Amino acid sequence: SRRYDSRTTIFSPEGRLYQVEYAMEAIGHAGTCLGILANDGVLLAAERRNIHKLLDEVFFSEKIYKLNEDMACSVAGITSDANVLTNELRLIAQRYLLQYQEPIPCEQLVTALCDIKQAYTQFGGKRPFGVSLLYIGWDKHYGFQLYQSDPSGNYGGWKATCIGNNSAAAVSMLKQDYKEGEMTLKSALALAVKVLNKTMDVSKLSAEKVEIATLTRESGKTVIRVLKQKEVEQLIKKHEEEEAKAER
Amino acid sequence: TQNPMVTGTSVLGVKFDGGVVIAADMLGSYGSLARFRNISRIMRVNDSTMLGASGDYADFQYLKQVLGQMVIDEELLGDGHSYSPRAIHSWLTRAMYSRRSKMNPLWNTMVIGGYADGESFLGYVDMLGVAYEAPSLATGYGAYLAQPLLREVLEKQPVLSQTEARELVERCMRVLYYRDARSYNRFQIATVTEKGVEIEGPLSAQTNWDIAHMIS
Amino acid sequence: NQYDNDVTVWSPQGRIHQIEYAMEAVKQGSATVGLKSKTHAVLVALKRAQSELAAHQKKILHVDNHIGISIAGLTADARLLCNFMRQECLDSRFVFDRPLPVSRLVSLIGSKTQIPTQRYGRRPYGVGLLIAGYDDMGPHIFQTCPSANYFDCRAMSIGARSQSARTYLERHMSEFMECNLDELVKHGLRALRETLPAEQDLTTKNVSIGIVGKDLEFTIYDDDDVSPFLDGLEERPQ
Amino acid sequence: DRGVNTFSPEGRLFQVEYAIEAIKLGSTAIGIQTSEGVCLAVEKRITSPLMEPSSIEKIVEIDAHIGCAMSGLIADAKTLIDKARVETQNHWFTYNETMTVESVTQAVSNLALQFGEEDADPGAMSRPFGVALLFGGVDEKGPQLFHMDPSGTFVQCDARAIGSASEGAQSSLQEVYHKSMTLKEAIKSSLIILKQVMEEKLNATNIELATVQPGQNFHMFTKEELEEVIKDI
Amino acid sequence: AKRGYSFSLTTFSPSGKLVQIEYALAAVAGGAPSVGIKAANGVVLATEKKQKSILYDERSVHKVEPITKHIGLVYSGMGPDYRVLVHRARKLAQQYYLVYQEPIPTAQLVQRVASVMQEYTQSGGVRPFGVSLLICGWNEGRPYLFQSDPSGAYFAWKATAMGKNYVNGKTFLEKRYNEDLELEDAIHTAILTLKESFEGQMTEDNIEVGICNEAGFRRLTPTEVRDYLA
Amino acid sequence: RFSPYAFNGGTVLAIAGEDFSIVASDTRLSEGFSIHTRDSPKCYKLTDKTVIGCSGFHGDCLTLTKIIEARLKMYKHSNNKAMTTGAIAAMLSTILYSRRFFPYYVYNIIGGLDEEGKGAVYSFDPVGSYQRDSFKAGGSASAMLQPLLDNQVGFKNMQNVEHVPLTLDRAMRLVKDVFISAAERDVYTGDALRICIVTKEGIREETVPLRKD
Amino acid sequence: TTTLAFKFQHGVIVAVDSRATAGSYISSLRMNKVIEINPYLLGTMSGCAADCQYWERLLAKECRLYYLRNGERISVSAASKLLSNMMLQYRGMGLSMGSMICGWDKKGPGLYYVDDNGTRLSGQMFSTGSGNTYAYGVMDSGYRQDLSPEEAYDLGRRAIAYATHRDNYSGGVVNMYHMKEDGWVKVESSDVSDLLYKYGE
Amino acid sequence: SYDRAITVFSPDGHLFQVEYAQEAVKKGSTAVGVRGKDIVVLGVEKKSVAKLQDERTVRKICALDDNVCMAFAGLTADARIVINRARVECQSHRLTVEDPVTVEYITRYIASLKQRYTQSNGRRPFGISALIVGFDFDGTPRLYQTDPSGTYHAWKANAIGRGAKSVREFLEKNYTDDAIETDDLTIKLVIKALLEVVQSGGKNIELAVMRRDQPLKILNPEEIEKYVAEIEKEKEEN
Amino acid sequence: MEYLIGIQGPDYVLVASDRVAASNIVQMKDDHDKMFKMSEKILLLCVGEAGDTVQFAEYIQKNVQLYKMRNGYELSPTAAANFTRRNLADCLRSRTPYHVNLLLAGYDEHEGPALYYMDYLAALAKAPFAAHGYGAFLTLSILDRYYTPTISRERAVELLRKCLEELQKRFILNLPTFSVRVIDKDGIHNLENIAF
Ligand SMILES: [Cl-]
Ligand SMILES: [Cl-]
Ligand SMILES: [Cl-]
Ligand SMILES: [Cl-]
Ligand SMILES: [Cl-]
Ligand SMILES: [Cl-]
Ligand SMILES: [Cl-]
Ligand SMILES: [K+]
Ligand SMILES: [K+]
Ligand SMILES: [K+]
Ligand SMILES: [K+]
Repeated sequence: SRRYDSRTTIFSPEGRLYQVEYAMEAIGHAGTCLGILANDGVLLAAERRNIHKLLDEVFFSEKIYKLNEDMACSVAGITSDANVLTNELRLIAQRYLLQYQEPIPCEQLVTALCDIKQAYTQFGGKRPFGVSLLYIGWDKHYGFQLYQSDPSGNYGGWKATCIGNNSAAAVSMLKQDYKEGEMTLKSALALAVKVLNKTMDVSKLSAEKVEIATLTRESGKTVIRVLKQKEVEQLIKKHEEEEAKAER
Repeated sequence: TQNPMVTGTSVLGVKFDGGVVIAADMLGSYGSLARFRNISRIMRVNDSTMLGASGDYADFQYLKQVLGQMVIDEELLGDGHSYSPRAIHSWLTRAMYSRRSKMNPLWNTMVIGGYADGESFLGYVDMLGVAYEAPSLATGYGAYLAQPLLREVLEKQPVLSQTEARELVERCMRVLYYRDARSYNRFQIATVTEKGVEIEGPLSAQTNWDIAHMIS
Repeated sequence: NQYDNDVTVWSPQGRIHQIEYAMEAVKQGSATVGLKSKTHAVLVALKRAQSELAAHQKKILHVDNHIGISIAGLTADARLLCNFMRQECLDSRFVFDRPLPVSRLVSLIGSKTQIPTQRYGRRPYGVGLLIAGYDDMGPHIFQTCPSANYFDCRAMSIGARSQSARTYLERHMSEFMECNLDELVKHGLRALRETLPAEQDLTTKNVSIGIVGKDLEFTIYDDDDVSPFLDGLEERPQ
Repeated sequence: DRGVNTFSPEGRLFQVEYAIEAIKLGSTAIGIQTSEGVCLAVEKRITSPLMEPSSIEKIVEIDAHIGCAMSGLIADAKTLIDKARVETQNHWFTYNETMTVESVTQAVSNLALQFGEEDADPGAMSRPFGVALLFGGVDEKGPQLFHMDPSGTFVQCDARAIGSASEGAQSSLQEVYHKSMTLKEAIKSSLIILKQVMEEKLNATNIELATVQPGQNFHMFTKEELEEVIKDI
Repeated sequence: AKRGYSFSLTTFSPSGKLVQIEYALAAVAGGAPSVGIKAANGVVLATEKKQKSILYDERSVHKVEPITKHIGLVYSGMGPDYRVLVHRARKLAQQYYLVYQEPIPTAQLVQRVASVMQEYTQSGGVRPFGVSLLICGWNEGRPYLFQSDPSGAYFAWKATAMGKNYVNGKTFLEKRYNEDLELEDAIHTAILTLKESFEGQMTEDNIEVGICNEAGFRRLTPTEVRDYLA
Repeated sequence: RFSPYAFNGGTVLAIAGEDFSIVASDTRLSEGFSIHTRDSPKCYKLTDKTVIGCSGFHGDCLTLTKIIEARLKMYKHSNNKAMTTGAIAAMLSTILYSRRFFPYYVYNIIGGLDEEGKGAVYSFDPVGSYQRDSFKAGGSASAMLQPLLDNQVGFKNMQNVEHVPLTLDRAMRLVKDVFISAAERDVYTGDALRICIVTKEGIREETVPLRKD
Repeated sequence: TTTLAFKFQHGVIVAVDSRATAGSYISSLRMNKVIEINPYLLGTMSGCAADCQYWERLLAKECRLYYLRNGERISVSAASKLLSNMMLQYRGMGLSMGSMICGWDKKGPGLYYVDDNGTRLSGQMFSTGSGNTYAYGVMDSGYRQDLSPEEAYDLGRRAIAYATHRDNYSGGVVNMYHMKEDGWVKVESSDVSDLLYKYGE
Repeated sequence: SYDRAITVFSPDGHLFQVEYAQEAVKKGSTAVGVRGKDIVVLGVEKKSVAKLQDERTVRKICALDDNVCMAFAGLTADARIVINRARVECQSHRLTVEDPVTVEYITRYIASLKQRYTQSNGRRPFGISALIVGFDFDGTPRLYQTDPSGTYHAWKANAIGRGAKSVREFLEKNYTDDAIETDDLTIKLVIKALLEVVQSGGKNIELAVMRRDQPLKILNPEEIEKYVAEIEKEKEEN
Repeated sequence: MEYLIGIQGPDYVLVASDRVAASNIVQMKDDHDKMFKMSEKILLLCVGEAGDTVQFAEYIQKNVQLYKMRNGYELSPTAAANFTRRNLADCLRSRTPYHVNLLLAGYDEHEGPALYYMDYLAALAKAPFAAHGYGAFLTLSILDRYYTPTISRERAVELLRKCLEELQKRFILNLPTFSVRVIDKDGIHNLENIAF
């Protein structure tokens, strides 16, 4: 029996967990996914990995999930493990609502799922979830928020971050451009297209290849929308027109 | 059992010189109705101990198979050890109290006769776990009718021969048939001795109804 | 070897090595001798000290009024089997009011010791016992092993250098049946003496004796209570 | 790779034999059974002068009449010590009396080889305890000292030493022991042998000393009292 | 007496790839070819049912299976594993109907069935399924076609092929398939994609085909298959 | 329905002296208006130093005595010594209370010697409340035995009596007298009186006949 | 039963009766209703005798375990709270105990009342039992924090003795305790009837 | 359930799984705690925040109760569990007993939790060490620290994480009454010991202080930089 | 039988509870507090079964405190009241239900002053004023009579005075002392206890 045991929840001589760091490699081969925080909102921008002439397009999104009335997340890694975690995120958000009769604070929902993912790294003898998640939302305590989740079960709050393919190149690109305290949603949408264009593989960038959703506070209500193809088309072409005005 | 269905009345027991004798009528009553007038309420445990039982007959038949299996299991080992009349009495006491404490009792009153090591054994077991030893035993109505007879004879003559014990028992079955409404005139006699257990066939006590003419 | 890490792995020869490795634990323990007459059953064991400052280990243990044991192997496995034997004897007296026949108690050991030898993750009991008892069939000397197998014997010795004691008893096995109790213990002591090296002999500190029979209940003599048995000794010859 | 309940070709459990080796890394502890009491001594092994002196507790109280010295993995020990303290008070509740030093040691020895993987509880032990213990106390059989190791084997001792320098302290006790020793000489001997087998010099804050004698209860020695016994070097 | 393994048989390799899932993907890629086409007013599903011998009773077992009144299934890979997923999907369809009193949306069935497939990539003592499912359905007056795979991931298709020559089958469909087909035209291009990877001559016994529309899902009778084979 | 209890009668008495302890009881076992047996003593040997007397529901009495017997062995295998009179009394309290919500219909009185050799008597209720005292009666005729002992042994309600220490001879006669008086009035008391005397030498039993009606 | 406890300038005093009853018959008249947990912990018993003994002794066991683990002893507040939780575990099961917890700790003299229901209170004065009403009567009239030990002992005796006079289920002897900064001292064990005759003159 | 022994003894007598968890803490961020006369102060470092990240979320100083706070080093994911388990125990001790939790009890619980994870089936030990800071009800300041093995000690001043060997040695040289005299110099002692190992700059220091009776105070990046101004004023000068 | 009362104003919540700890026919305490501090601005007043009240009240108290430690901020008066409601409602159809009647008073930084009424059946209702106990039958009419949603703190204590005087005159039970506390922007303030 122990002959076939892979020993998933065990320590390495250096003091690290192998299955966790091997799961990190799975994220690197998945789609590029970025999140940017602004003054009047917060958004997610992700690379669509499911692209074909023969795909039907039935759902509103591919990688962007609505979890709460005031919260949404994006995913990078194994999609089936992502579906399990996002469904659990929707459950925990509803359990809090049932108990307190008010929406779950952003940080608390991230904390809850991270405790589940951490449990998979310590006991059970099972493989961890090979998924990294980006959470965006609004609560009455800290306002607009952005969070990053690791397969290790570790989290952090960011003003701008990225996970997936060419993630280290995307974050250093954001580190230079991001203007702390001055960022508006219109500036953050323009930055998202700029980072994706340089980061992505197919070069030219298309409305079928990217996926963007915005979270804003309007009339005392949190409005979450996945941007239409006609909107994305204008966002790509506005960067395309500024690419033509860069030479003299 | 919460409510007993088919019941058996008094079971007798008295020990003579060189053994013990037990009697019980072959009646299974459904309330007041005499349902089965030819059913055995006595069993042979092994060659040293025997058992007669009052109360619920279904519970008696259940205890009959459990004790029956225990003797079978012991005979398979063949290690020169067998259950003594005291050991059966001790087991039965523990069995009845255990069922009683679970509020699901075996509705039975037992008389256990036995002969081992030149000594005669007679033990009483209740459905609540009440157990003791006596020279003479009578359950149900026998405790009010037959037991006073047995005690008065045993006071004048403590030691009895097998013949003396038999005719005393037959005298008691006569009184039981006269005075118990839940009795019948068809009974068995079981006997333990140096030779073993011997259960005799359908017996009837001699009845006299001459007092039916003494009312004028 | 790779057929020797689990009890659930059979060797190509048709053996289980983990049972045989557990049998090695019995041989490493100090020697103990058991023998019987027509009336008595006597256990004689050799107490052992790791250092001269530390006291000697317990070898003889109580089970019931009519049954006693001597241990050889692991201490915790000995105490675990001892507590099972005590519990079975208690259950027998609680239910039947009569002492549990020795033959049946050893059979319960055989049934219990077998279970862990066939289940993965479990291990055999690293202790061998010599059981001395008295019942309706008279005195009994029984032997248990890490392998669930058990033996009914006239006399037996297990532990370190127990072969020397085994040969002594084999010569005098016809002597035991008509032996007086005092003569019976001396036979057990003389067998245990053969196990020791030539430099050292039986002392009042390293000898433990247990006796059960028709006369009395199981009794353990250790220090001052042992010297009457040792006194009146035929000298160590070669 | 093997299981935790695997026998060696020699006839021993690997995990137990390895737990004995874990003791050989722990600090040295010495107990001496005198006819008029039992004394326990241990080195604290200070790693830094920043660490609090009375913080390390390698000699603890189990009952009013029983003391226990520990060596090896301290974390494993305090789990066994708490169980020993529970046992004494469970026995006090049920029988209205103090337990014998032998029965307490036997109670701890029952947890010995209660470890395994399969056919076990969710909270069952995975491995043995890397601890050797010295139970020293006074009951109705006079002053007593007991030694216990991971194998479960427990035995009475007139004088015993366990730790890193076990053999060195054992031979020093071997030639300096009389079964008629006084309690004054008992503490003296344990202090004399302790400085010989240590890497550090004997200070009043460096070691723990305890006494259990027929008259008074188990006593933890205060710094001032240690200076009166170290005055006689 | 037995007690199962509690450790995962699918783990992350140093490359970051769950090897057992890709190995399970090799099982479907080597299985008999299957094709599904969404065609405006309905859905068609077709598979190779070549038993490779005349001894077999071609009528006994089926590869195109109904889940409910409006949903059907086809597979590429192992038959025994597929059966388990059919029985599980049939129960999930009834569990939904008992609670909501409404025919289960195809997207909701695939999500529930793909979640079962996910379990066998993480649970102890089990291997993943060696089957890729093709789920068709009709709800809200709209045709649906979905693919579920060993990974537990699901995709929505206009037209796709799986099994033997799945790469050549897809490229064929890229050129051949056009949106706004009629259902009867979809059966033709389904059999045509199946002919590209066949090897042998096609009879009504050699292939199995089911259709889904507003009237529900049903498997085409051997007589109906013969008429399209001309 | 079904009642798990039966009243079997019986009265138990214990008195403590300087170096002795007395446990006494009737030999009558009864049920309703009938007598089960005339030969049923309620006194029972536990150790050479301690004797128990059980009365009430005989089914409970038989099971409880067997539990104590087993627990006495369990103690001596674990502690290497016999269980003391005070320890048995402390143990019985916990065993009786473990059945707080389904109690033993039982009246226990323990009689023996303490560790100093002095006489000790422990009186219990069906649930497990106990204490040490000089003398106590328990059972169907306990209300008949008590007041005479309060007057004679306790010297209560008397003015100028010199308070003579209790002897074995006087206590033996006191034990006999109260039971003879109880057999005259209590219907459940009679047949024979068994007296168990606990001394440093051991247990000695004595039987005096009573009313058999 | 009758039980009282009150505190003043010089500490806490505890007084109880000694009578045990089954229906209308007297089982015992020597009954000890005070449990000496520790040199500075004290508990009184009212309600069901078996329920009081077992649980308060179990509290005593836990007080002992507390002293061994931390080596500092236990606060009165903590001790009373522990007992409360045990009764809370066994709710609706018909356990009957009324008790008071006396001690001296860092906060100072401590008095608590604990209930079978799980009621827990702290106060200057408490009385529990069938005759507590009578005890309260004499206690309230003639009580001041400004009392001398002799006067406090008078009040304790007085309260219990009068309670026993009026009450059927209270009688025997008065057992009085004094709680001092150092620890508790057992003042006396005086016969109630003799006291009552003395008071009659 | 998963029943495999994760942490086992090695031939030399080592618990590798515990030792690897101690390698995880040595890779962790630098954390130092020091007991003063009137106050106790923690200080954590190796922050290295990308300045694109909200640092309010990644704070390594956590309050367990009103009078107890802690700092950790190692696997930050593991810490969150232990912290929340200690926080639940804080309120449980408040429910079972009226009294608030003593600093030693919380440390003992965290230590017992870490110990249980080294001897239980199916689970690996925690990869964290903790520095526990608090006050007793009598007012005496207390500082403790735990490690993956389950051992705990009281400290005057201690450091855990990377550069712990360097910071610890600094505290041995700099721990006298001259540095503890005032409340300000004790906080300065933290910053000086901290800025001694870290990639220099006050921007990377988050430290917390708590007085004898006052609630926990997490200091402003303004207040700490004012003390960094007082250390460089007396660096080129002194 | 005990008494609770709450009066909510435009920017404050006034609450009062009796100080009697009664057993059968005796008053064991004159100064028993029936108020529980949940947060810096939340008070829970509990009434009902003897042992059930304190155990339940403290359990919620410790969980609201647990939330504060785990998050760095306190629960809102609404979230707190809904939490207590959830715990009581889940024990309703169990073997052991809690017979507790409670009153939650709080101040939110956004919503403002809040007062919540709750049954032993666990039915939650927000009220401008509420009272628990048999005394409510005598006082709710006085509250109905003189209450305006714009009542000042000076008038609120005077309105409470009118209610407590009614309990002295008409109510058969002896309730001489009352705990009075006000919750607002600054938190909980202990006010002079009303004695008769
Ligand atoms: Cl929501
Ligand atoms: Cl039973
Ligand atoms: Cl051995
Ligand atoms: Cl060792
Ligand atoms: Cl497993
Ligand atoms: Cl028991
Ligand atoms: Cl008294
Ligand atoms: K081989
Ligand atoms: K070993
Ligand atoms: K104590
Ligand atoms: K508190």
